[PDB]
This record gives sequence, structure tokens and C-alpha cells, in this order.
Amino acid sequence: GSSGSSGSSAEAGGGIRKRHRTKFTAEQKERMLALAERIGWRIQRQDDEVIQRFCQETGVPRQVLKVWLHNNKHSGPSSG
Repeated sequence: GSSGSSGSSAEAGGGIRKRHRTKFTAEQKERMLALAERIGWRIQRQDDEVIQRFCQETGVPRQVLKVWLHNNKHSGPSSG
């Protein structure tokens, strides 16, 4: 096939907008925290299924789920 929509996979280097006005609630917060503590505050082509999936249960954008970790980890509201 391939004709209407362009090949999804082509280039790696991405970057769509910056962390917009987010409002992670105890849910999203904890959700990510539990994820970060699950994936390792990291992202891989393996956890993708989880990353993307988690975005289905939460709704947070990957790009956010990424920076978030950074916006969280490395000095911040650390509890666990």
C-alpha cells in the first residue's frame, strides 16, 4: 500500500512543540511515578508499548512523559 499517508517511520530526530501547560494530578503524577519507577524514569523502544499504552490510560503525551521524568527527577518533589 502506502500512498495516502506518508511512511510513519522515516526519521528519528523529532521535536513537536515544548512541554505545554500541563496539569498532572495525583493520578497522572503517581501514574508516571509508578511508570518511571517501572521503566526507570527512562524511555526505550521496548517500553514503547507501555509508554504509548500508558498514554491511553492517562492521556499524557510521550514527549511529556519524557521531559516530565526530567521535570520531576533530578531535584524536585521526591518522596519514594
